[PDB]
Amino acid sequence: KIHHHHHHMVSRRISEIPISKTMELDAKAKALIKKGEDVINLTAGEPDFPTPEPVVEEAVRFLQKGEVKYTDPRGIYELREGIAKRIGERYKKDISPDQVVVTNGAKQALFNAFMALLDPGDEVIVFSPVWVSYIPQIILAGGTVNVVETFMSKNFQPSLEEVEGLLVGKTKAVLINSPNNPTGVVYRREFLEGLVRLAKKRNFYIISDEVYDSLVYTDEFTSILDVSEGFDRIVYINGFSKSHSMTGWRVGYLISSEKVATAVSKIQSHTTSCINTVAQYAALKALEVDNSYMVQTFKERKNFVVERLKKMGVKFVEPEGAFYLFFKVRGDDVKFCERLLEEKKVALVPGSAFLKPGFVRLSFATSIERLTEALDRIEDFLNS
Amino acid sequence: VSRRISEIPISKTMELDAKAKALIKKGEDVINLTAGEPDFPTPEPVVEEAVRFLQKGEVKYTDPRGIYELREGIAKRIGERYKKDISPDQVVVTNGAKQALFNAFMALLDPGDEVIVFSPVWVSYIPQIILAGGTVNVVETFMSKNFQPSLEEVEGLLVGKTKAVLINSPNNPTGVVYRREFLEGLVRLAKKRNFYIISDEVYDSLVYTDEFTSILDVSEGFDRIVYINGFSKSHSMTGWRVGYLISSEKVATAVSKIQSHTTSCINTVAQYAALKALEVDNSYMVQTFKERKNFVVERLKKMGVKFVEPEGAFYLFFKVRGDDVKFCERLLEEKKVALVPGSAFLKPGFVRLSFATSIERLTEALDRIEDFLNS
Ligand SMILES: *Cc1c(COP(=O)(O)O)cnc(C)c1O
Ligand SMILES: *Cc1c(COP(=O)(O)O)cnc(C)c1O
Repeated sequence: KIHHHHHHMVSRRISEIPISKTMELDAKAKALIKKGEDVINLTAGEPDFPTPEPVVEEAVRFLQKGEVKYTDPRGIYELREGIAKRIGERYKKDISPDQVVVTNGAKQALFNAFMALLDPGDEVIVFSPVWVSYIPQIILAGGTVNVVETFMSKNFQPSLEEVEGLLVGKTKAVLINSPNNPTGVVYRREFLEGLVRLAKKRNFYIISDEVYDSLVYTDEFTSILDVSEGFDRIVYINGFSKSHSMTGWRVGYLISSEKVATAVSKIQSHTTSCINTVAQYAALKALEVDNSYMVQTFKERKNFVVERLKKMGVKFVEPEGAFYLFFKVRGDDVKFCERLLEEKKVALVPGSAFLKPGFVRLSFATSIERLTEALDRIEDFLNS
Repeated sequence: VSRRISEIPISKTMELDAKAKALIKKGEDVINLTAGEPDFPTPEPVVEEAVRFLQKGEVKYTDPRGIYELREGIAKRIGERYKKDISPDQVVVTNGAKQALFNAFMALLDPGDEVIVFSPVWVSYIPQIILAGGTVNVVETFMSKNFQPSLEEVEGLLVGKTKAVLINSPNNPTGVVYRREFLEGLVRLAKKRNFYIISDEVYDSLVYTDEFTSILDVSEGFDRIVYINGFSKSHSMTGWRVGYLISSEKVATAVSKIQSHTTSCINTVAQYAALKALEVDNSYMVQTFKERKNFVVERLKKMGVKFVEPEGAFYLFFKVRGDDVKFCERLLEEKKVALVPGSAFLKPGFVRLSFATSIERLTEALDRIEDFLNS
């Protein structure tokens, strides 16, 4: 007899996606929990608030009619119009509903942008410390990435000067995320105005991920929509996940030119089609809902963690938004987090995950009570 | 704007959709037989479970592959139906079967790889394959052969960069089911020449015959098989956007990566809804569709219309003389009945009628179609 053997190959691009530095640490935290350990988990990327009750009530009312059917792939007109009107009023712009595409979280708005704008080999400039999903998405879309590192000594502010220096012919977009995950910084108005100038001159799109724009602890937040006129070179990304603690609903959106929105809408349509109809109605109600209580709760947690860490001699840039604090650790950050987890049962995220080694990310989407206990344990750990 | 978006074939149906709405605005009584979704509500036990989940207020991120209990439920039902041992880690929950398909192409195709598809072909497959960087090779099937593909023709298109053959049975737009002997032959060819069979079985519940065979009836294991299904058609849950992919653990892991970085996890409410939907019987809806199928076949057959009797799904794909886009445009304008041109599925000279409507409305639409054909 004669034996033959077959390979079972997946696409090379899957390999090209960076490995998780984080999947083992989450499994470690969960395993400590399952054997009766008191793990304080400060790694969350989502608010610890429920969906606002008015949103629940509207979703239930819609649901009880029993009709959950396909919609326009770009989102129901009323949701697009509501989004267009809210963002338009906030930033004194005339946004048409046809400039908006409703997507499965801001995450799919981002992916759709890259797929809509990037030809194979096109380059996107990103700024580290950088959120974990951007690079995977750009890779999946056929693009390449130029990571521009920022520094704690510069308050993690990108250098406009240095950005122009890196522009090449293939540079199709510059991605900004303010307020920033994982640092919590908010980009300066002067930088953004300049970037908008660079985009007109040097012919590239600005993709702006502003999902944390409500969770601001300061009056210095500047949106790309504060410094732009029109959307010719702007892709604006937001959604309901952070602002309304609706992460599991998966509702976000993109606003750009009608041209880009149309392209993005084609991606949306052929990939997932329309998003969950219940979610669309939930989001439409969410537009009417005030999140002031949540934002103030996060502001006071931010103030508490900031004061506490300063006192312990820990080094960091004071976050002005989102719900992260990115602080400096001695040695290897992965090992820092492994040991703190195993010894103190506090879970943090290695800065390595965000391409900035020697740092750790703490989330303060938990009670002051739990934060106090965690910060206690961290202080003990820092003084062996 | 990326080149691939321009590579996407232009819609044949955009003007027609807009004309149907315009006619409605003008108070015209349009009978719209274009639907790709059942006309049933979400089953009430499903609604009740979704409501029960919702009222606790916690709608948060889950495992990007889908909650374990959902993956476990799906693995168990499919495994029990087809006498297979399926692990929950073989399953990825996705935003409809549509996203499972996209994720499969993204997970499997490198730039330039080929995928073979059969026309008449559902409108989203080719856009997806192009977005994923692939090229399409279309094998045409014929009414006189009950739209059953030639295995010889498939084989004659194979290259080293052929990564997949895509099958859709029961079929949209024809309603045919692929015979077992073809599927067995395909599985042999997939081993001989090293490609994946991607099987879109979303209509497998809506079958009016004993002759439906799944790719899982003819394959052993999942090393070359990508199985796609969901709740949209079986449970009339289209707007929930819940589907899934089952494959090898290696494929499912790659697909999980794509899901994770693109949309992440699906709507949490939808996941609990789908979990409950696994326990729900859809027999009443299937029997309703069967009776509608028998009625439309009988009526079209009597009026001398040529078509193959659908064996599944809720479409009938019949012959027309001339330009099928113009047929549909004129039928809509003159008789206020909406059909989809066969051209949209790469099969000119046909039109697609959907029977996701009541017999009363089907009766009236058919009267109008009979008049139109008899001038
Ligand atoms: C949470 C988050 C998002 C959006 O997530 P969705 O839940 O998909 O809306 C986008 N960017 C950053 C940096 C985030 O942290
Ligand atoms: C409706 C349909 C699907 C599934 O759509 P989802 O709503 O995304 O699950 C898949 N394939 C065909 C051929 C269809 O008609």
